[PDB]
Amino acid sequence: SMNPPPPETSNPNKPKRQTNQLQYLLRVVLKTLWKHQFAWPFQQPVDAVKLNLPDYYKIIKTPMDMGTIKKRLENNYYWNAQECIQDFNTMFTNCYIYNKPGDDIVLMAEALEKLFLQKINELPTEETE
Ligand SMILES: *C[C@@H](O)c1ccc(Cn2cc(-c3c(C)noc3C)ccc2=O)cc1
Repeated sequence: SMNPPPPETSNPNKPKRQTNQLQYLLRVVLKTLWKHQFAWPFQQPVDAVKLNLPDYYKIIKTPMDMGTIKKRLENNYYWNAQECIQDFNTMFTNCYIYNKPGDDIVLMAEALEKLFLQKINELPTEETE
């Protein structure tokens, strides 16, 4: 079995920006989630080879994880905060699609998504450079 290449965290041609909102995503939102006791399964791409999940990447065609998001924010990969928010949403969605509702990993993801949504209500209202 093989894993796919992970999602890119840098791209030489993609315009880069640091916005007030992107800075709040790094300094607050991701800080809270990264350090939470439920974060660790989500800190790196799903390793389908080590987990013995040969169907994972047959079912999940848009992978995403918090390690990728952290590297994207540190590399100033994004133009806007909505791209980052979309990545968190993808990560949660993937967990809910692959696993059975009420598996422990799903309940953990639900708890992190609830926390995520709480924190992103405190984003600066207007995105500015
Ligand atoms: C929340 C905690 O109880 C727990 C449960 C299960 C695992 C096992 N596991 C699962 C994954 C995984 C992800 C992130 N998405 O689909 C799966 C199957 C990854 C690593 C891992 O050890 C960990 C913690």
